[PDB]
Amino acid sequence: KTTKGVQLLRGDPKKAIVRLSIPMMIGMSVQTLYNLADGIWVSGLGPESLAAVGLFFPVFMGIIALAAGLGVGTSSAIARRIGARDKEGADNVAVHSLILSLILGVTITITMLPAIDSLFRSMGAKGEAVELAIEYARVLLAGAFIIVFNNVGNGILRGEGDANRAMLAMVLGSGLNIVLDPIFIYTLGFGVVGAAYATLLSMVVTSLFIAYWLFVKRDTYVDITLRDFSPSREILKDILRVGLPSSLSQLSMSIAMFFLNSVAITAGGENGVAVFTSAWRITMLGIVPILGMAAATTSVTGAAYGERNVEKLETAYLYAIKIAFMIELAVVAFIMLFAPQVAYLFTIKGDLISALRTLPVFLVLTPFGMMTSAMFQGIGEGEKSLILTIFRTLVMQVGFAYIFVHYTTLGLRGVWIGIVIGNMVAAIVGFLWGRMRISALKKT
Amino acid sequence: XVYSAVCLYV
Repeated sequence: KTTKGVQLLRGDPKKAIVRLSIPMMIGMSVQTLYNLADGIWVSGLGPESLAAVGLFFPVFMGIIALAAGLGVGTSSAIARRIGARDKEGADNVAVHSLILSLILGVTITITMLPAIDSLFRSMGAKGEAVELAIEYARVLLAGAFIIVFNNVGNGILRGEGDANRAMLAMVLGSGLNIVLDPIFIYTLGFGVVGAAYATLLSMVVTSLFIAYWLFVKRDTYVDITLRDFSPSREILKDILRVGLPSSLSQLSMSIAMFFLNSVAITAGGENGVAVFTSAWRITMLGIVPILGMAAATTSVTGAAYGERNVEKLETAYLYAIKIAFMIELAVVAFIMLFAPQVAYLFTIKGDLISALRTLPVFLVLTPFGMMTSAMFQGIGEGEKSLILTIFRTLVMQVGFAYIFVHYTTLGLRGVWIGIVIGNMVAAIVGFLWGRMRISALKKT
Repeated sequence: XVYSAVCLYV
């Protein structure tokens, strides 16, 4: 005791938000850079390779949702203990999270492996290509524990204000994956399965770094040991109260993404899907800096909640919205001004430009509801974050998108407008709910 | 990437 991250969490909230979110936004951007790169190599492999990825993709997102959920529940719980100066508690949460990483990770592997065959067959696919999907699935499912472990380890680092090493772990992993991708796919001629091995190997190396920090170097604020160790049902409940709704939040988005597609089909057709997919993929690029700010918000408000300092919690929460609002203003202005240039660099051109001229508007009010959810997780109330996510993406997004298409003259335009109007309302409601929760904290 | 579920594939 202590570390720079702990001093950061216990210091100025405005200084904490900036110094924590920046490494997170960078780490997530490099991860996005990998997806853009991998999307290029695989695209030139054929229709059989793309069909194999699409079959395991929902399963992949399922693993990620569970891994990231356990991670944020870990970071939130650790941040609150450190704020409350509960050293033994923070140490105990870290140990619990690592044990859960083994339990959750291996369970995913042993559950999906024998079920991955009939799953691909049920999704209207005979193999042929489904057989290629299994081989691709085996590799990634083999490292399900590695995935969850890396998210937990990253969660521990974020929990004690160590966004630096957390960023490093993300950069090393995605960076190595960017390197191995063309080598495994083309140079070695492994095809699309090579991309799986490249990902698996990059994850393993990342784990070797994390394990070295946590178990070998042991230079972390929290102390990790099984001596003598004691199972805590309160710590388990504290992690799952944030972790589980965090995973279900991703399920809500995925379900919502499915219905938004169906509405885009009826508008619509394959032409409507192509435009929506392209417009959404570009728009969600500006979401990345908001996510990094959300991860910082959870840790800072969590530490402030542990310190029983509502003023510090409110400051960090409102300051995170302010910065993210300014960033999105630059992002939205860039996209709308240079829409034909952006559409040209990612390619239905006429419909895509109009979509980019209307859709990314919601990014402006997005931070108002996303930081509220982030601070809800920070104080340990993940259920409110789940309810807010369900309301935003299922009730508002799908709701308004279904109305402007089936009840109005607007075609594809009604889809973008519905998504924009929908979550902007949820942004106001979410923000208002945040002010009510903070007012209740002052009285408590 | 792996630490953020909502991206998603691209």
